[PDB]
Amino acid sequence: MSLEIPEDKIKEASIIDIQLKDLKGNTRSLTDLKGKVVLIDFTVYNNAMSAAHNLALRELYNKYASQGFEIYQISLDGDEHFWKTSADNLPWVCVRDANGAYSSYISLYNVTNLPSVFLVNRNNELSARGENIKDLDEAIKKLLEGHHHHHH
Repeated sequence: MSLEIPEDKIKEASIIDIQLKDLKGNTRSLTDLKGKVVLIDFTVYNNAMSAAHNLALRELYNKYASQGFEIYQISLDGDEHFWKTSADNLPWVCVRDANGAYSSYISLYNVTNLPSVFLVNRNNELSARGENIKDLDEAIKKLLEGHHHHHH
């Protein structure tokens, strides 16, 4: 949607609205996917490591997607060939970065390593980094658990 800096608690500008377009050309933003809890995936549609990583995502999807979960997957590879062919048959959101590994977003997070994952709950709140989340299963669960008069 747009990059604005909100504040009140915790930290200001705590959520990055990632605007990149998907396989069909639809420019996706995290403010768009706010209807669900957003899984921020940073990987390369190219690498064998993406295959096994995608399975972990596939699991998490079969788990919580039915309750309001979505995977926003960003391709940092730069190859529309493997991206387009693979993503065409993919369930969740598949978009591409402008520079991939040299992403401005990657620079903004100070993620550095890659590939990586990051968490976002329903309100498009940045939950935590993948390096911090050794429990994405429970993480996405507790994000959804805000429904029981709480934030989890």
